[PDB]
Amino acid sequence: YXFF
Amino acid sequence: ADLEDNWETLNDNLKVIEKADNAAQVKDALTKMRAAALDAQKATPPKLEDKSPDSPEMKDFRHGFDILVGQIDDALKLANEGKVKEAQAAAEQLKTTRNAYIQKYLGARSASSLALAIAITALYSAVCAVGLLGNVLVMFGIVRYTKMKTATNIYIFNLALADALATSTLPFQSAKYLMETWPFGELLCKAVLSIDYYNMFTSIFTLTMMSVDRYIAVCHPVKALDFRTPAKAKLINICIWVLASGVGVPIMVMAVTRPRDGAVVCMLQFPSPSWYWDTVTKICVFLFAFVVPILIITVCYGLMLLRLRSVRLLSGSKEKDRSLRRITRMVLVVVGAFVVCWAPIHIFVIVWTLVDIDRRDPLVVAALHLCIALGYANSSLNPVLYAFLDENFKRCFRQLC
Ligand code: NA
Repeated sequence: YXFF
Repeated sequence: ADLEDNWETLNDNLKVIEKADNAAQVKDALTKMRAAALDAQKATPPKLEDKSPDSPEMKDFRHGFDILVGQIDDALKLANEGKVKEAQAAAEQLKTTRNAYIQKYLGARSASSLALAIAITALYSAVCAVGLLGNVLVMFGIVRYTKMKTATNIYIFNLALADALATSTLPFQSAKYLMETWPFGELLCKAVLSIDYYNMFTSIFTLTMMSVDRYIAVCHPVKALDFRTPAKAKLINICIWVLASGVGVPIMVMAVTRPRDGAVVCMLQFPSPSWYWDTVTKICVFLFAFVVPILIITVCYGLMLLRLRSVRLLSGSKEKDRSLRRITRMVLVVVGAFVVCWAPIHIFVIVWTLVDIDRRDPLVVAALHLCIALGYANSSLNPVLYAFLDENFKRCFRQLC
């Protein structure tokens, strides 16, 4: 965590 | 770096020049492009990194920007004479020159960027190994042995499952960072992203319920007999997964692979407006998977302190009393370790999303990735905490090695  | 920013501003202002009504817009765009160009010319591109500043490749690179600037100047001359469309045409020529003579030098990642990918791959590998082996051992131990079937240990089984799954994704994520692309297909993209969210939600929900279980074991010994069975713990585990699927399923659906800039990216595609739902999700994740659960856990322990500190006989035996007390201490420590591990990234994400920070600054990006890594590290730390803090896990560990 996190991602695009 | 400054180069990629300067290059982005060149492109952005070329687009401004294309769709422009008047010479003021064109002049302003061209003037900004010139500053960016002069700045860009002072950089060392990643493809020529640690080459001598006076090498053929560097001289040629810089020379390309002298040509661009010369063309920006001509285009600006035209724009100042009122000749908008000729200036626009001249600017279309920059794009050709830029692509034909400078493009080759841009493209690659820098050594620092590759260094980051290698360090992340190192840490993720260590985490995967200890985490995956460690939690598979915990799950096997809980199933295999009679003495392990306890309410508290069924909850632990749920943590181990989430952690086993989370750590199983790390080699794939590592590969992405090294290759700068996603070669594993869409299904495994959906799996990895949704597992990330499941880990976060099921874990904290489970830790919340372990705290509540402890609260009941200590402050309500009589009612605890009714509530605290392995079967009911299992039941609550399932509920946790069902509830967490409220976020997990949407993530499965929105997770896609797309070709973008010569690579395949695995990403979350939110509905329009993307930026809005992305931000709603992030604030929801922060509240419902961190803040609110922590309040509940805090309350549960607050009420437990009244009985834990201000008494001596909790149960009707020495063995049971010390057993009730150390299991309660373990849960607090596991909770603590979870909060310590996860708080940094959770704060970072909110700051990254809401505040105008330099998202391309080497230090910020390094710190961010360290914080992401620390979140995953939680998974490898937990098996070791069970061995350290619980009698039966120590005995199970020693029997293995
Ligand atoms: Na976890």
